[PDB]
Amino acid sequence: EDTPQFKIDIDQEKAQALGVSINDINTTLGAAWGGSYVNDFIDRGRVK
Amino acid sequence: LPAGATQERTQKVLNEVTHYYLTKEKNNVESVFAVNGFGFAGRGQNTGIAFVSLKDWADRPGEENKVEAITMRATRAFSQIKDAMVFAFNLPAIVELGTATGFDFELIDQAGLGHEKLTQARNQLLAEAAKHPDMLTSVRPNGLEDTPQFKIDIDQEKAQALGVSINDINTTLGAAWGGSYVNDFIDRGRVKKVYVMSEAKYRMLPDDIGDWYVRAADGQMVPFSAFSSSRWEYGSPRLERYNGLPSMEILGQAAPGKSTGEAMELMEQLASKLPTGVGYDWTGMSYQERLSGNQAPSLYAISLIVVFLCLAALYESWSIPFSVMLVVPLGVIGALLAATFRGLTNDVYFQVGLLTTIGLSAKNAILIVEFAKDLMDKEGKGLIEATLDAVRMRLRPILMTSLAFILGVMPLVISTGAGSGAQNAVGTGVMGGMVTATVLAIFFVPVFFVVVRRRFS
Amino acid sequence: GSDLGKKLLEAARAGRDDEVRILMANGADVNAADVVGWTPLHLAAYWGHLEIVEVLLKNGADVNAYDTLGSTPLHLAAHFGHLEIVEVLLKNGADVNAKDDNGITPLHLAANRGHLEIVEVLLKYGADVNAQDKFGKTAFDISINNGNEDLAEILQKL
Amino acid sequence: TDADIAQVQVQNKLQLAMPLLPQEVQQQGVSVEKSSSSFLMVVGVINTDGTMTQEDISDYVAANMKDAISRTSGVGDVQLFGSQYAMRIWMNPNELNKFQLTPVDVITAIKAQNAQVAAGQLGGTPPVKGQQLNASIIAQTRLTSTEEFGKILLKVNQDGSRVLLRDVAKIELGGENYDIIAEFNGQPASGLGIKLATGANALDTAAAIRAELAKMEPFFPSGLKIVYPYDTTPFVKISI
Amino acid sequence: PGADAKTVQDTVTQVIEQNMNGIDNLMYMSSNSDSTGTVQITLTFESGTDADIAQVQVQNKLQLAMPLLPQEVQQQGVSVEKSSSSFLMVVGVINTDGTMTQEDISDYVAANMKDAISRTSGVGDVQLFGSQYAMRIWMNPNEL
Amino acid sequence: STEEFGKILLKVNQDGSRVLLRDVAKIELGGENYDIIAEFNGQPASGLGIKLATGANALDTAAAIRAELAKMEPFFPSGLKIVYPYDTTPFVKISIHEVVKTLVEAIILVFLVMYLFLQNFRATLIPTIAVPVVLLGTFAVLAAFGFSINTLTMFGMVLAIGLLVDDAIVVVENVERVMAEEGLPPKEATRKSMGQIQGALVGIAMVLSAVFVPMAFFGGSTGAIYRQFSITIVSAMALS
Amino acid sequence: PGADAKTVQDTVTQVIEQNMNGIDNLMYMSSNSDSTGTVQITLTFESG
Ligand SMILES: CCCCCCCCCCCCCCCCCCCC(=O)O[C@H](COC(=O)CCCCCCCCCCCCCC)COP(=O)(O)OCCN
Ligand SMILES: CC(=O)O[C@H]1C[C@@]2(C)[C@@H](C[C@@H](O)[C@H]3[C@@]4(C)CC[C@@H](O)[C@@H](C)[C@@H]4CC[C@@]32C)/C1=C(\CCC=C(C)C)C(=O)O
Ligand SMILES: CCCCCCCCCCCCO[C@@H]1O[C@H](CO)[C@@H](O[C@H]2O[C@H](CO)[C@@H](O)[C@H](O)[C@H]2O)[C@H](O)[C@H]1O
Ligand SMILES: CCCCCCCCCCCCO[C@@H]1O[C@H](CO)[C@@H](O[C@H]2O[C@H](CO)[C@@H](O)[C@H](O)[C@H]2O)[C@H](O)[C@H]1O
Ligand SMILES: CCCCCCCCCCCC
Ligand SMILES: CCCCCCCCCC
Repeated sequence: EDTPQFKIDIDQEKAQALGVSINDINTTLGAAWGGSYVNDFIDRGRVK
Repeated sequence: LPAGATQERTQKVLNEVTHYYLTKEKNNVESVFAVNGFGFAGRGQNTGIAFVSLKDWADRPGEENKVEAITMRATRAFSQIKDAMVFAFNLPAIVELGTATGFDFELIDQAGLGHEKLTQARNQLLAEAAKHPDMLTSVRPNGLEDTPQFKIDIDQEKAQALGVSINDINTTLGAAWGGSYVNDFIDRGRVKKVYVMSEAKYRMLPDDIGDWYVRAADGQMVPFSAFSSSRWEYGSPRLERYNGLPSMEILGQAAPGKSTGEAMELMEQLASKLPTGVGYDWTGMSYQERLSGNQAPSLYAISLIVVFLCLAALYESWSIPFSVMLVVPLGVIGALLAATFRGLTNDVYFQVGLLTTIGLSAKNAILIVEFAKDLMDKEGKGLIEATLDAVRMRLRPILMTSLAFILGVMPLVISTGAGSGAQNAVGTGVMGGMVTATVLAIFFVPVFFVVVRRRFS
Repeated sequence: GSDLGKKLLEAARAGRDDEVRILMANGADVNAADVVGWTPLHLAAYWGHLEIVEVLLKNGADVNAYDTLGSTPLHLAAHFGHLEIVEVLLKNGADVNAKDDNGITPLHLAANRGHLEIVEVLLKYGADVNAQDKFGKTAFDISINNGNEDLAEILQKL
Repeated sequence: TDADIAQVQVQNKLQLAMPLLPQEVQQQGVSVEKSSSSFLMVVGVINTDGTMTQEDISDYVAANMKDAISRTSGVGDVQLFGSQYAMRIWMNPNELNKFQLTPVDVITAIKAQNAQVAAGQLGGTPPVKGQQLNASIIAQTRLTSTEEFGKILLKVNQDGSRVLLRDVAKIELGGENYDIIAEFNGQPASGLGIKLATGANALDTAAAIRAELAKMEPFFPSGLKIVYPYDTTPFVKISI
Repeated sequence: PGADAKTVQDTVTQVIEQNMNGIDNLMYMSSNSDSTGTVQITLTFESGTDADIAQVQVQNKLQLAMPLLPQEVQQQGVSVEKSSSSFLMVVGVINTDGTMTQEDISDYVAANMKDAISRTSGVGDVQLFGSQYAMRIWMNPNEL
Repeated sequence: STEEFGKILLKVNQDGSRVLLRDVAKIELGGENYDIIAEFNGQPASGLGIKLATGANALDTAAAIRAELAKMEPFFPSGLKIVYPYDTTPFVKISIHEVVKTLVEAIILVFLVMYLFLQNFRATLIPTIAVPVVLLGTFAVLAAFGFSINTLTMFGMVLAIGLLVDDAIVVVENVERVMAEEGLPPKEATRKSMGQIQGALVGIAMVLSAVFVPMAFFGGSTGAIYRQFSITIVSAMALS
Repeated sequence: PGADAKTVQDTVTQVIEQNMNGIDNLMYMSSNSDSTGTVQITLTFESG
């Protein structure tokens, strides 16, 4: 069934006024609250 | 050549190797295809191969001008060489199949130990194998040892202080020293690659690092010396893996007199006392034996049963078959004599030769026994009477086939030309096997038949 | 580059103590060097072979031999955590404050990989704690940047 | 239907869609599988001496066991009941805003300072004449530890102080996800849910799985043990 | 290009190896990662396995791993081939009057010979020993 | 072209002068890689490594490759020459010829031996007909099983030739004997003679099948070689 | 996209075609490269 969800509207004009990129906004929101797979590293010989 | 050696150094040895074959083997060698930069154990600047092509078999008469002889002379001649392992060797009959002698072992990192501890475990295993020359010979790694390498550290703080980006640093380093495939272009209607790289003279030595500059945010050019530090360390030029885990392949063979199965059983024992988290497995030729080892007896166990059952149905007797079946060694002995006399091996041509020699001798025995039995069963004759009448009737056809078939394979025995190795292996095991199978069966088959019929009244 | 010099380099690396012994008897060059400038002592110090380090120093090996970038056997032993070799090299007159071409000392290297025992030994033989590399970095600066608690306590003796 | 051909034809078409998909979806790895919907077996893994947590066990299974089971013939799909470790950078927004930094700055620095650079060679081809030295250049390599990720330099302040990554984030080894958590008879566990590849023999695949697990058992840590909480194959063998 | 053995192993070889799943009739897999920037993963299959099916299954699992490999490796391309190492013959091509380098000969063979040999009756595969031309920009750091 | 790449604009200076790519770099058509140096008797070289197509005739292909290389001769630049350092076709041409010689010589030897003992041209023809019929027939069965003419299958027939020769000789001889000893005419003699051996010959086929057929069921690379001889010998012997 | 017939032929069609060698039961190969960037390469096989 449907469930409550938190709808958020980025104001494009206000963002352009302050000089804030929409890519920086969406990366910030997405990386912080959703997670972001940046790149790989090596843990005890295995790529992870 | 040794580790760290350059392309030029290798070329000098290949020129010397080529110079030998065109001077010292002038009458045999047609050409020498020198390939600097490639070896089967691991490609690199310090390795190469020279493919020697010979003149026609007609222009190289006698054993002295064959590959066997030329190989030995070349290998002996190239034992002199200034620090370089140089040796000639013939190709195997099936290059597709590989060399295929001895075993193929895999030493495996099973618990994230790392390259260095796997090297130590490998050295521990090799040193232990060396203490059993009676069972194992030429136990060696099929891979490269660690070599000196130039570790350069980009200082992140100093790069950020001067306003130099890391992408500009790492691109400047990689593009110049390593090369960089930028994009394609079209040369005369064909798409081809565009590479940027440093001209040879500015990417040779550690002092050349400081001659490369990178532009900072403020506009000033900064040299690599300003934001880097370097040092020598050791690392691998060839990392191996097996079934997803770090590995080191170990080749070797069973010692003279020993089977590969014994040598394998020892390597497993010596492996079981290696450090914690170091496992092993068998690959290639050894994997196929380890899985399909018990087939050879198990198949011919059924063969022997079916043969018996067929002869039982033919003769209508559970006992009489034995008189035929006892013929098998009579051919085999002469094959083994003819092979061992000439210094040939127990190879597939010889082995298929045994089966044809056995089958024809078995066929002869079947007809001798058949004739004898019918004389007993229909004409009411005695055992010895029927046996003597049977072998009398069958003497001529046995002698005719043998005369023809021994003379038919006679050229394959004496042959020394092209493809003579296979012809020899076919011919000798058939000739020698036929000589004993003919001579012995005519006297021994009546013995087998008479002894069997007396034993089972 | 003599015949036995190359065999001593390879033997000192591999840790074959018995082959080094024989090569010492036959007069193999203890100061023989790679293309990169590494003596048998460098190689023994790197790969951690203790007996050979001692054998080479008995046979007049240069304890302060330097490679093409300024690194000594003490640099190598201190960096790779070989405490026994560090003590032996220092005992046989190794320059505890030796600097490579980067200004990096054995203390900096020992500090950077958290080899606590070695850092104390180097200090005991007179390691300059305030020695700076080309980037102005002390061993103390390395310990706080790496976040090594115990090491920072030892080196905070200015 | 030949399932090998079904997979080929489906994947031929998926490949046309792949470039149109988001970069993040491509990087998670899209997979095409030909398996039964139901589980053939569950291979459980516990620690009988309580020495490893649910998270430690799952990582061990993912890093030392799963791949070899996945490569075994007849194994259509392998579900890890748990997650492999990843380097988790847990960001702090208060500390991020304190140094005028964002998640975009953290991401850029991790790309810049956890990098595996191809640097070429000293004396590389084509060389100058008379070269004696040949050696690989090794520059930055992948980071291997929380300590190394911790000391990633984000920025240097006006007054000369350093903002490291550990100053704006807690750094630890932890699951790629934290969604799957398993238990065996109340105690912490992980495991592998194995599905039979389309048309393969259940009993042969099980035998191959049990053989592949036997190769792993000798190199386990202390206390780690395989358990068999679900297997559809034994009934086939017993009923026959 | 320009990659050491470890860089190749840890950015290419491990990533490909981790994705070699769900492929039928695999006996074993082996790989080498070396300091000339090369990786070779060989996957050996059970006897009687269809080689074309074996190849496409490997090829398909690689394609899905391609987005995980580095830009430079994606650009060069990762070749999946059947390892039927058995040449019918080797045709050498040489220059007697010293006018052409090996690079010049290799390009002539690429452009004026290779394709016609590939289209010849009964020819299964053809390998150029060398490369066709490349535009080389040899940089000077002093001038830069 | 190299000229166009040289004219690439890198920057425009303040004074007006243009920095082109040829100013800061040498530009040339070179190789992609410089690791391999290939030479043929000291001279620079390249070449084509040619493989045979599945189910193709190796001798036809080699002739065809040489024919296409001949068409290219006129258009080569000065100094360019074709050479053949490795070629299996000379070897394969010899291997087949020597086997064909042996099979024909075996048939004349049987003619010489048959005449030496039986002493009439009539009887010595009967194997001379029957053996070729069986040999030709074996190739038809090899074709039906998807086998090729090769070193292994050819020596398979050379090893089989004793079994083929024997079937011919045994049948004819036994008629010549029954005619000599009892004085029956050829037609009645053959009925009696074949009565003595037909049951045996069927038994011999079964027994020989049991000797050779198990050789086909070896596994791996060794078993693939053994299977070549097995099918060839079992087919030849069964037709005989 | 945007490439003429000749550019498409040189960069795509010939590159693909010179790799369509030694395929089993290939009777003939036909192809075309056009002004909309499109390549089509049809390979017809032996009957059966
Ligand atoms: C491992 C997986 C399982 C695989 C299965 C393998 C099966 C293999 C096939 C074996 C079949 C053998 C059957 C023979 C059974 C013996 C029957 C003989 C009966 C007998 O005693 O013969 C008597 C005359 O003696 C005589 O003249 C002597 C004849 C008997 C010779 C005995 C030797 C038998 C040899 C068979 C074993 C060797 C095979 C391999 C080479 C009179 O007969 P009677 O019926 O009146 O007697 C009853 C008296 N009141
Ligand atoms: C008498 C003699 O020398 O054998 C010749 C003669 C030969 C057996 C030939 C191979 C083959 O056509 C043979 C067949 C059975 C081909 C099919 C039919 O049309 C037969 C009517 C024909 C008769 C004999 C012949 C024509 C020979 C060969 C082999 C040629 C192949 C190579 C690779 C050299 C040979 O030269 O050895
Ligand atoms: C008494 C009967 C005994 C049975 C004998 C059985 C014969 C078996 C021999 C092999 C049969 C096939 O042998 C056939 O030989 C001819 C030789 O002209 C080959 O022909 C090929 O090689 C020759 C020689 O290099 C080339 O010049 C020619 O352009 C090419 O087509 C055929 O590709 C092959 O099909
Ligand atoms: C599952 C299938 C495989 C099973 C294995 C079979 C092996 C059998 C080998 C062949 C044996 C042939 O079988 C054998 O035939 C000959 C004739 O040809 C018979 O011999 C008899 O023939 C007829 C029969 O009416 C009589 O008039 C004659 O007096 C007598 O010679 C034998 O009684 C029989 O034993
Ligand atoms: C009834 C007499 C004819 C039986 C046929 C014998 C030939 C069988 C050949 C077996 C080959 C596998
Ligand atoms: C005539 C049948 C000969 C027996 C061949 C053996 C087959 C073994 C298959 C397991």
